[PDB]
Amino acid sequence: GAQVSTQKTGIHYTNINYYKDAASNSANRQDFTQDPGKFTEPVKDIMVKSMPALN
Amino acid sequence: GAQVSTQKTGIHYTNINYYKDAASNSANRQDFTQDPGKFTEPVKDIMVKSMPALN
Amino acid sequence: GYSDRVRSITLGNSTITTQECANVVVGYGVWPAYLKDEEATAEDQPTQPDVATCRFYTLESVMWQQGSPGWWWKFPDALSNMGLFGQNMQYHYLGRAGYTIHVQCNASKFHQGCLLVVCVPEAEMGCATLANKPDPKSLSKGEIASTFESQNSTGETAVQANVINAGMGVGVGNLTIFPHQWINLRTNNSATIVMPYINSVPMDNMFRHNNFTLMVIPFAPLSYSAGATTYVPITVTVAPMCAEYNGLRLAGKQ
Amino acid sequence: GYSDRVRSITLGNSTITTQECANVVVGYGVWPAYLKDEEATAEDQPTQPDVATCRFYTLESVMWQQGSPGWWWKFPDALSNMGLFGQNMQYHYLGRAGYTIHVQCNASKFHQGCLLVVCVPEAEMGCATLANKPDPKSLSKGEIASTFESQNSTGETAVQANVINAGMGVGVGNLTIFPHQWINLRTNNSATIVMPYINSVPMDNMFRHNNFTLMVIPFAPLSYSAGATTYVPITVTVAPMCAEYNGLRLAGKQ
Amino acid sequence: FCGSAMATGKFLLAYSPPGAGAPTTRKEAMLGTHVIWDVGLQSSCVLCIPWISQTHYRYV
Amino acid sequence: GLPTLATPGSNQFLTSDDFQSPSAMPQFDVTPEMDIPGQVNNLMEIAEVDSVVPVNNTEGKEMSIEAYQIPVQSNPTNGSQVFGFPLTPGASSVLNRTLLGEILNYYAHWSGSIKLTFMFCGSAMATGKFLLAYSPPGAGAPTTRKEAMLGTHVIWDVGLQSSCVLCIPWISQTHYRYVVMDEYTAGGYITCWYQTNIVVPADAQSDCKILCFVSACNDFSVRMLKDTPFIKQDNFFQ
Amino acid sequence: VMDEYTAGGYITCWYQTNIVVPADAQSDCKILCFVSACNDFSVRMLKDTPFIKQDNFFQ
Amino acid sequence: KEMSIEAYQIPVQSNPTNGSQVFGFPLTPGASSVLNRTLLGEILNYYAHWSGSIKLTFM
Amino acid sequence: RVADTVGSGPVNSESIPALTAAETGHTSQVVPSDTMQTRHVKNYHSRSESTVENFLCRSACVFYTTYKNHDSDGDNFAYWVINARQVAQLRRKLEMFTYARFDLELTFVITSTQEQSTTQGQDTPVLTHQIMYVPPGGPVPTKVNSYSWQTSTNPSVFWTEGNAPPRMSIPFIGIGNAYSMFYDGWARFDKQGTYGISTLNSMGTLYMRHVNGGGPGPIVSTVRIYFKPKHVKTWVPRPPRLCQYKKAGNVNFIPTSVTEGRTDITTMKTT
Ligand SMILES: CCCCCCCCCCCCC/C=C/[C@@H](O)C(CO)NC(=O)CCCCCCC
Repeated sequence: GAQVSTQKTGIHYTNINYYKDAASNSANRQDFTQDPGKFTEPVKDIMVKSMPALN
Repeated sequence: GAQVSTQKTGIHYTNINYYKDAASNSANRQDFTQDPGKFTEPVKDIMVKSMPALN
Repeated sequence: GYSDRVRSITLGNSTITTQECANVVVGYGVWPAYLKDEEATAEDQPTQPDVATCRFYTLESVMWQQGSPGWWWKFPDALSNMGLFGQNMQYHYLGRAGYTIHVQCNASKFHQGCLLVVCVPEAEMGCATLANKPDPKSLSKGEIASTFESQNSTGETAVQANVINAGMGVGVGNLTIFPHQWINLRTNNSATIVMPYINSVPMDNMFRHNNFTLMVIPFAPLSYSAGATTYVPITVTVAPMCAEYNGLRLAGKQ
Repeated sequence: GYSDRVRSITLGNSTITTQECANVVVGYGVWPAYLKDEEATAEDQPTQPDVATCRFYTLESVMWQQGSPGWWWKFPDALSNMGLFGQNMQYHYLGRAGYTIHVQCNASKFHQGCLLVVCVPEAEMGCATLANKPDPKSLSKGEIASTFESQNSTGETAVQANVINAGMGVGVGNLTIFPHQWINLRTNNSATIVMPYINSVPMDNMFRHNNFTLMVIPFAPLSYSAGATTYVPITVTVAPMCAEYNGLRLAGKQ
Repeated sequence: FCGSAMATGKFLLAYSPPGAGAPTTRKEAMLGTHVIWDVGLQSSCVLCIPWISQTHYRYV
Repeated sequence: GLPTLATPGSNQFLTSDDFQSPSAMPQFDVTPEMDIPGQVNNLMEIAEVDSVVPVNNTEGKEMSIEAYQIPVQSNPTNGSQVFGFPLTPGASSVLNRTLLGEILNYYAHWSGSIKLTFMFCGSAMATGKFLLAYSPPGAGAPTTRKEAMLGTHVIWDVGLQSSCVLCIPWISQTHYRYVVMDEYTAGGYITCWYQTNIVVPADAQSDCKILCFVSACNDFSVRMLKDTPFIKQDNFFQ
Repeated sequence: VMDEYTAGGYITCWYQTNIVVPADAQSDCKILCFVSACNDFSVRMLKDTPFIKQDNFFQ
Repeated sequence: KEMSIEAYQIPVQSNPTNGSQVFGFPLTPGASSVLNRTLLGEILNYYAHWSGSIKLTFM
Repeated sequence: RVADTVGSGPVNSESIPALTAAETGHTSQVVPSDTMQTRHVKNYHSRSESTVENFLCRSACVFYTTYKNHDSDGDNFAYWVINARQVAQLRRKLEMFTYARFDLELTFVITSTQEQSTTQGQDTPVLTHQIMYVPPGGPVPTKVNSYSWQTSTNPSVFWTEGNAPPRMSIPFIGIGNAYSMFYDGWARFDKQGTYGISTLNSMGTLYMRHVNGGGPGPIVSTVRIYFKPKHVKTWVPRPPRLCQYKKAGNVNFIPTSVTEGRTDITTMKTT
């Protein structure tokens, strides 16, 4: 009961976990999430680029 | 999730990629493209063998 | 009828007005809220004082000067002496809460200067003397602001207060990763942050751990021409938000 | 979130911002644009540099004073030395283009004065000496502003620069028929005009003909009390718009 | 506030119900019902003493 | 030969591995399974069982059965303390050696509620009310019936029901607590006080004994396996 | 690293119109500058920082 | 000034001449004494290749 | 993947994309499309290599020790209290985040060296080692042969020199919902005593030792420990460590300049 994922390109690769503890698995590098809104624009008030930050 | 390709003869061979980075894969030698028209006949004008190169 | 400067915040018997502001920075985009049954460990029912505790407490003021290197206030403690907050804080083993920090400072159109207002969570500080650990009094003095220095601090058990490193061994000019706002006298008047509960555990003791430190450092030194008012104070006002408490018992701290 | 003072103009790698303006005067209501096949005579295909030429070039500044009578800059030439504009200008017999003129000057709330910014097309000027014709250097000095005088100019081959007549034999106070804006320190900060190509021919040479002159004359003399900053500069920034060129050849000017 | 338009300042208007003494510190006073009034263009601030009594009416 | 690339960890011997291995005895016919009573499936079913706590492990009494006898008597004052020990089930001279303690000492992390049961063993003519209380860590340890009472407690009257069950609930900043004594993971204090002195008629013993049992609740668990510090050895036995 | 093949250009700032101030107001002021990447920024090839050294194991 | 907080203070004042320069540094975010130690700089120094636009804000 | 560039032409408006109020604390979402004309560019660049996972997921030495094959009195084995602050490299990396959560991939590189003597007729057999982990509270070894090496419960690894380096995986063994990289707090509720991360620190010791003495000739083996976070989670970014490290148990430092100096505020010739 394996699984096929795509490779890192500019084709996939098959894979099976042989161990019972998920900690044994390899690093998940096919991951790609991202939220910069935490660090930039953490203002309660949404800002329009065209507008001024004071009006 | 493997793949079968024909061998080099005068029968196939199964194959699976075990790594996540496509760079890890083996050299693709089953390749066979070719365009000599780049190097020979690079003239803007198509030439008929039966004809002369000046007329 | 408005200005993105105007602003009215109310919690309990307290109310804040802003005649000059930018916006309101909100933690890491996360707005504070009560701990869910899914993220809890303490099985006892928690106390939620609400109005009695989640209100605006205004710490002692501080005077800004042409040489002032900066100030800081550890937080879980600083309110250890503020009304029923400090109380629920003494009678309980565990507690968690968010905050609404409001730093206020005002000058005239002829004064100039610029402050950085940040909330450093887990602001562990180093000792002035490599071999030791900085004593408690040097770390925090409750509502009394502590001071950074425009040079190296000295011996025994004090904190390495030299401002360039915020006493944390980093580049002071990078503190901007943590929640912050700037008070630029020229265009500002106040700064307001909304820090949510941030920690690696659902709740914690409040006298043993300071989950964050407020720092007010001036990058643009205060200045003014002769004749201008010379005393420019800074005042910090903070308000606990969604404070829960667990593990009730006698009061104190070991 | 705006003010009819606010303003952001961009052309190429250049960008203009206006924190204090009126509006934007636009030629004679006509906005600049490329010459149509119906109004053309030159049969060769024209060059349209675009970004490389239609951008913001900022001339040398000038200092405004309590006595400054005024300044002026001829235009086809003035940009004769600005990057690829000046170049396409040297290699071609014919050329046509519009412009976005932006005069900038700033003082404090305590300074006062008022400038008139106009674009006089075909501003032929007279000579200081009735019998002669004013030499080229007296007419225009490229990016270097020329000056009007608070009196009669003198002999040889200079221009009759007395301001009251704008060196054209008219009443200086009537220049207001041509495209213009006022820079009234009290309420202003910058002035912006959009001059379209104006001439009796679809295209013209650029070194032989100055299709218009910018003039900056102060009607309300600059003033300020002692202690106020004394140096108040004026800076002209212009940007070619829809420049076409024809008749390519070697470069120069006869 | 009737000072020059160039003047600034923030004030703390506060009402402390009867019970303890009368506030004698900005602190203490601040533990009561209050509003912090910044003097910007809005020169008039409205504090609002709410009704809080053991009884419905109070003697005059 | 199918191309193979061996990875680190090969030919290694990991105590806690878990791979298949060849049988030294092929087709061996194992003896059929019977149905012995009282089968255990998890070490917790053990720790949920009560065992007597040697609370009075005082002045030489650890060598005698008296270690389990809590002393109680008629007093000429109220509020006197009966006993006290810290909620440190893992490394506490009192608890650590119980059924719960023993199990705990085979691990390193623990979490859950505890049941302390008390059994009054005085004459049926004797009476009295007690105050069993648990005070979380934070302030000092209670030293008055007051103080102790501001904590989590139960007031136990000794009527026909001679066994009272106090129940220390789980209250920690973290999910688990170290099995060893770490002040970061302090557990709090357990104390007992006279709510109303022991009253007795004439010709009936004034002093009696209380027994105490410890055990875990249905929300208790443990993690991280480790050898017990309790059993040593010098040479192979014979 | 600094490689002339991969030169990056120059960043400069100039007075467009001198700082004007009224009487009794400071002539000299200070400007602060912040740097940050845009939404089209990326990086490649991992390597240790040249910024942190060490001589023996710490204690 | 690198030892003081003044390192971040860009000096500006009233001048008796136009065009005077205010400052200048090369677009070498990775190995430039000015940039390299910023948030952007720090990150960059953990890699070897970079690409993208930059935002310089002035206050 | 990164965002591609948008085609931009000339503009004339009251819109101020070039001006904001940094005092806001909000970072500008200004692209080059504003403040200048741009062509259209379909950008394919990927940020794949800057993912938190990839930034950390790389084995790094965290420490190492020594022990002899011989010595009377036992005393010829070593130990080390697990911790990741005795090495500069990795510490600084992990300390770019306040809280983190991850599994660990342990890899050991064991090597042996032989020292000078007078001993003769030496034909030394293969060397077999033993690394034994001891959770906190467990009975610790005293001599190269105290009973505790039976590891009846404690896990450990046996390895014969000459083979591939040993390796195991460790789950997220934290007590709280995450590992704490910093701790502005104390150990005791009366702020007396230990202050710093050193209080959260408590993950047991690691014991190494030769199983067989090999020969009578003196030998000294060295064990290198390598961590490698996997399945990573990170919270609250921090300013990278500016000052050099001075102690393993605390943040202590000696004040350092923000950067290096140049001649003028105008010198392009950077330092
Ligand atoms: C044969 C097999 C042997 C396996 C041996 C495994 C040994 C355990 C290695 C664990 C390494 C964890 C590294 C995580 C970093 C935390 O140390 C830090 C970092 O500043 N602080 C902190 O200390 C965080 C506080 C969290 C407390 C957790 C308590 C367990």
